[PDB]
Amino acid sequence: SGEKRVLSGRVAVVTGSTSGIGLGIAMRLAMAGADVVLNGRRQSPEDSAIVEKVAAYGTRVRYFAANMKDRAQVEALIKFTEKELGAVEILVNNAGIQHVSPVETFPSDKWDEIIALNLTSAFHATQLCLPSMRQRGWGRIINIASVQGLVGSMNKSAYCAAKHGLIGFTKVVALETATTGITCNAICPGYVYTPLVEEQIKAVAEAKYGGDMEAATQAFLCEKQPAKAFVTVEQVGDAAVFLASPGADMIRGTTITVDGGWVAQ
Amino acid sequence: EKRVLSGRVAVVTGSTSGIGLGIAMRLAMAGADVVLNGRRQSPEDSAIVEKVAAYGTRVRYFAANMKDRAQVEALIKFTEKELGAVEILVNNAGIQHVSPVETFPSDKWDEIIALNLTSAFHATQLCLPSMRQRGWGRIINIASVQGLVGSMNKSAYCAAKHGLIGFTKVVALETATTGITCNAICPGYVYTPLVEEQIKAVAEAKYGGDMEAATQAFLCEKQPAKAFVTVEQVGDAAVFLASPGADMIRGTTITVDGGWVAQ
Amino acid sequence: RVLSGRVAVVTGSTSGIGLGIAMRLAMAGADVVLNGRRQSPEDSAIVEKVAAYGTRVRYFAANMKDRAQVEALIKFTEKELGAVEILVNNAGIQHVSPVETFPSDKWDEIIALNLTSAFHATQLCLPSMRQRGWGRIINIASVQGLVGSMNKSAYCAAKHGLIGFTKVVALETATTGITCNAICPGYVYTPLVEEQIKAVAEAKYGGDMEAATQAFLCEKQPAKAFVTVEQVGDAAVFLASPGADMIRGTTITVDGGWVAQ
Amino acid sequence: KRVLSGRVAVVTGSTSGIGLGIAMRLAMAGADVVLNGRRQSPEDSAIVEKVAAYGTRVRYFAANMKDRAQVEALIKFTEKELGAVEILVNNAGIQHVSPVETFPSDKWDEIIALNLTSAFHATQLCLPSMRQRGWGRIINIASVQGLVGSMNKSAYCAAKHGLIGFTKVVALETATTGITCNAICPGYVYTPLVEEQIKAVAEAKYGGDMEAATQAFLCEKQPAKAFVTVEQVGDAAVFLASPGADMIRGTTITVDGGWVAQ
Ligand SMILES: NC(=O)C1=CN([C@@H]2O[C@H](COP(=O)(O)OP(=O)(O)OC[C@H]3O[C@@H](n4cnc5c(N)ncnc54)[C@H](O)[C@@H]3O)[C@@H](O)[C@H]2O)C=CC1
Ligand SMILES: NC(=O)C1=CN([C@@H]2O[C@H](COP(=O)(O)OP(=O)(O)OC[C@H]3O[C@@H](n4cnc5c(N)ncnc54)[C@H](O)[C@@H]3O)[C@@H](O)[C@H]2O)C=CC1
Ligand SMILES: NC(=O)C1=CN([C@@H]2O[C@H](COP(=O)(O)OP(=O)(O)OC[C@H]3O[C@@H](n4cnc5c(N)ncnc54)[C@H](O)[C@@H]3O)[C@@H](O)[C@H]2O)C=CC1
Ligand SMILES: NC(=O)C1=CN([C@@H]2O[C@H](COP(=O)(O)OP(=O)(O)OC[C@H]3O[C@@H](n4cnc5c(N)ncnc54)[C@H](O)[C@@H]3O)[C@@H](O)[C@H]2O)C=CC1
Repeated sequence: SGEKRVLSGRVAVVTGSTSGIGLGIAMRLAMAGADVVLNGRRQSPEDSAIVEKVAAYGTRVRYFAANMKDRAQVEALIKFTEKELGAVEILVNNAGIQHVSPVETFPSDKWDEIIALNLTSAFHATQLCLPSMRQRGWGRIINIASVQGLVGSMNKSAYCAAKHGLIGFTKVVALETATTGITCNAICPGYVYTPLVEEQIKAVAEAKYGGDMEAATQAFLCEKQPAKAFVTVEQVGDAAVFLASPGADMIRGTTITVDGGWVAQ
Repeated sequence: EKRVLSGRVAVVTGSTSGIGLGIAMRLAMAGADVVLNGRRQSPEDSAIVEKVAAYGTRVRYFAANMKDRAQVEALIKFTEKELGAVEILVNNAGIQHVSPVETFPSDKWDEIIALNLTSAFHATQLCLPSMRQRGWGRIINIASVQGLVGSMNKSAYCAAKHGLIGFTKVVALETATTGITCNAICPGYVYTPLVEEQIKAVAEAKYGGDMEAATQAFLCEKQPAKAFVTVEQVGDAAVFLASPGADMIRGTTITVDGGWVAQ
Repeated sequence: RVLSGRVAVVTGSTSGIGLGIAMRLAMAGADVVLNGRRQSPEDSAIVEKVAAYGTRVRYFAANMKDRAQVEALIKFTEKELGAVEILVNNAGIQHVSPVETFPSDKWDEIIALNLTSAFHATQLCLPSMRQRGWGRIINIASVQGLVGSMNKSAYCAAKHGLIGFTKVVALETATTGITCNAICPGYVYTPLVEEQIKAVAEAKYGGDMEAATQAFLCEKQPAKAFVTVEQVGDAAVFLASPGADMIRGTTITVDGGWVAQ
Repeated sequence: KRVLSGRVAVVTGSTSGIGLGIAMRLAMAGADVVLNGRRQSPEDSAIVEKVAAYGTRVRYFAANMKDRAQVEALIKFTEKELGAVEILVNNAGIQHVSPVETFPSDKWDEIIALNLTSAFHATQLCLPSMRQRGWGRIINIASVQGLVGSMNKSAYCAAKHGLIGFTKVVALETATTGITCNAICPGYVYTPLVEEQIKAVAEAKYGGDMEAATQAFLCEKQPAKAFVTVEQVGDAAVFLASPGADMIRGTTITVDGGWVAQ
């Protein structure tokens, strides 16, 4: 084996880490030395390959399918990690969904589902992990919020509500743990090119650009993101590694915004 | 009697006591017709209606549980039948539960989210189409300082109030080119039963039942003015938001908090 | 009339937002001292417009960048009308430039007028307000005090700083009858904005002021309409009223949705 | 072999406190560093040695950052000695505690000049080279006092708020380039700037008891009930200077033990 790395020995759980930002975070944590438990909504043929991709960085990697909207499955994910790898030390609440719709016709079940996954599941997971972190005197809770947790955007009422709520939750957890070795913080990405964003760009391309994905992508990006470029899953992962590292011991209850200038204007 | 909100039809949820009643009173004092609302009927409802009717406008009362979307709709339909379209919607009904995160009851978390955030979405969704048809509306969401900052042992409440503020922004952006605005009022501590219960808990835990000491300590921790905000002041902010001078106030917070968030 | 008998000073109230604020304060019953950088032939008519509401109106020319002239303005008010009870720090200027070529003198001027002059005036008025037990300090900030915009580095810095100042003054007075708050307008159609629109009209739109005005407004303001000087005045009256006794150290943003997105 | 290897950094006010901690962490991450203080001191060579312990090139230049000509001389000295300035850390700053009513006019002006305007001058001087090279980092050391207010610190809160507004504009003007501009907002760090305040409070209110004064000073504002360290602020600077921050633009990294969260 090689030299120890900044997070060597730490056990991380990243919810919704079979795709997009969650996978980028899992990869960056593993590259920084952490053991990692990956998670997706359902078992899929691709899980083995993803596990091996993350495990190529030499740490212990596991996978556990669990619907984060079901508190029993959240508990089963945490208990699986405890049995397979050990106490959960880094919890990354990342699993999330989007639904674009004006408020007047926003479906009730979609509103409830976005609240349940993008906000309440983070509460359940944090609640289940905090007692062990307090007993051990160390912890990291990293909540994947959004720029949409700091500002609003049209046709994203439920998502903006949930993400704003997740930031408020973050502050409270940080304050309740402020004199301990546990920190809680949120990362607020701007647009990152994942399926969650690709589906929106496809809707725009069909609606306004005759299917031209290129024009629709440039228009989608430039409406909101002054950099006129996407944030990458690797950059969000680097922010998670930063928050998890010793230099962030006194970063508490705050947002790390990685958004190409979106919230600055 | 030409008053700034004369004839406007207002619905204030959870307005049988506390801040909601203060808001109803100030809206009526400004000339609005007002529909009061409580979770269930009480013998004192006629007295509360009379209090609000002292300002010379049309007052109605409708019992409805804002956590039940069918009852939110019933409240809106009742208002339409009695007074006409809902022109001012004040989403105020709300609850609190103090607990550390580790032991926060799952049911209480869900209830605080349902009433303090999701009920506002349901009422706004039900009222917006009419406001768009009529070319005018006000949606006024009663958030809190706890929607802008965190406080220990209030995880569900801070989450819901932050979310209500995010919701406010989106509604305002979707209506920005119309005569409809949506904004939030963020009070600091107001001396209502929701706060008095907390002060009582602090008094028993830490001050041997002394309510004066407990009250001053409760206020001083958070509120630089060392005094309570009043229900009348919250009502005055609602009147300001509903007035013509606020036609271009959109998606923002009016914080009435004695300096809480300034530090 | 909620402000009847109160004595107000509005800096930079010979045009635009400041004049709208003075009008609204007078309508609410306040006596008002108007102020501009230097005397102008329209001063008499501006006093007359404000005086139409039956209160006492005065005018005093003073460069707010000169502390001695700020003190002269306060002293003139105290002689003519009485103790300053409502202070509106409004006088302000703009200069649009990329950071690299931003003139040093223009940076200094924007800081001096848009931030430091408010400190000087507040410092001069607070002792009387504390003695009386009541006061209102209303700082005219901007959305540019809460977010950034390209080519406005000095102005954004000064307006952010004015908001920070507002918070400190409010905390130092929080247990008194004195409040300090900031109003943060979005775009309002005043000469300060018209000069910017003219520059972009000449550069990009062939001099078409109407087309340029729309493009300028819609870049930043979701309402796709200007905020008015009357609306900013109404916010000032609200902050000066008894309903705002516990509004302290905060921002009243009147911006058509600019900061909400 | 390190993340900032080969980058040339200038840290204003790096002979003490947070600036020295930032210089040390940047050097540890592989950057060459130019140190700076208000004037020459007997300790300068020892400070150079501290930073040079990490195997990079280190230089020192005394310059009053309130004097635009001396800011330019610092930049040109760096260009001559080490090369183009690639990382600019605007850190030099001062404090003065006073109620608004009696706040001295000259102290207000001095705090604005150093804590806000000097950052503007240094940024203006450095941006053309960064644009020519297609890469840059401007890191402004703000404060929690740039996001909320505190009693008796009107000038400082105004300057720090202004520095954050400035940060946003610079970031927006460079958003489509490889130059980023951001601010770090520390809470209380036990430097001379804070030690002086605590000593004043101890004498005025706690009978000279520095333990009691420190506890009260921290407890009033900082929920962690502990100081942030200069090393942690330095780690935040390294993070902002690293490739993972290529798309962090116009924002604040708050390192404050929970101060702004409540
Ligand atoms: N893509 C973007 O631009 C931004 C995304 N985000 C946030 O980042 C997080 C990840 O999003 P993306 O990577 O973009 O999305 P994605 O769609 O690529 O991935 C979502 C992941 O969550 C999992 N997931 C979904 N529902 C689940 C459930 N009920 N239980 C367990 N897992 C579930 C999926 O299996 C997948 O692994 C989300 O919280 C999203 O809100 C935040 C800001 C910007
Ligand atoms: N009291 C305070 O210090 C502050 C309160 N607030 C907010 O103000 C609002 C009002 O609170 P308070 O007046 O303090 O509380 P309160 O307990 O005095 O009044 C709550 C009102 O809501 C009604 N209510 C409760 N559950 C309901 C339901 N399911 N459906 C309909 N009505 C229901 C009650 O009947 C009562 O009329 C809440 O949203 C609260 O979060 C915000 C900031 C500070
Ligand atoms: N117009 C807009 O869109 C916005 C304006 N503001 C602010 O509102 C305030 C007023 O601006 P506008 O009405 O737009 O501009 P304006 O140019 O119409 O009015 C400026 C006023 O300030 C006075 N003034 C200028 N320099 C002065 C000095 N050195 N001493 C004394 N008085 C002086 C002028 O004579 C004039 O009365 C400014 O602080 C500005 O930053 C804020 C947000 C938006
Ligand atoms: N100590 C604290 O708690 C916090 C400090 N800060 C900020 O951190 C920065 C560094 O402050 P500290 O390390 O705490 O103070 P310090 O007093 O320990 O260090 C000040 C440094 O700035 C230099 N300096 C002062 N005036 C100068 C001038 N005119 N030209 C050039 N250099 C000058 C000094 O020589 C010294 O190197 C300041 O901007 C301060 O506002 C921000 C948040 C918290």
